[PDB]
Amino acid sequence: KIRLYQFLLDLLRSGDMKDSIWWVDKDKGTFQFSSKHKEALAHRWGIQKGNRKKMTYEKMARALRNYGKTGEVKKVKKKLTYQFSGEV
DNA sequence: AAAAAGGGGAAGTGGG
DNA sequence: TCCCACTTCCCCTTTT
Repeated sequence: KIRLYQFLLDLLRSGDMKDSIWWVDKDKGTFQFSSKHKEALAHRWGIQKGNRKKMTYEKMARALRNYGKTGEVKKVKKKLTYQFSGEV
C-alpha cells in the first residue's frame, strides 16, 4: 500500500489540494500545511488507507514525526512546515 | 490567558 | 508467527 510521504509528495507535484498544502521552498523540499484546511487532506489520507477510524491532522503528524527517525521527512521550525529529504 | 501546534510511549491494526 | 508502516489513545510541553 502507499506510504504517507509519497501520498504527500504526489499531491505537491500534481497540484490538487493547494488550499491544504503547498511548497514553502520547492528546490529545498520544504512544504507547509494550511491551518484551516489541513483536516480535509488528513481525512483523504485515511479514506485512501481504508482505516476503520477517521484520520485527523493530529494522527497524521504523529505518523509524520516517525519519519524524523528514519530521515524521510523532517520538521522545520516554522508553523506547519516540514521538509522532504534528498528524494525531493 | 487561551488555543493551536508539537510531542511521544505504548498498545493495536492490516498487509505481506 | 513475525515485521513493517502506520494508527489510535491519551496526555503532556511549547509556540503563537
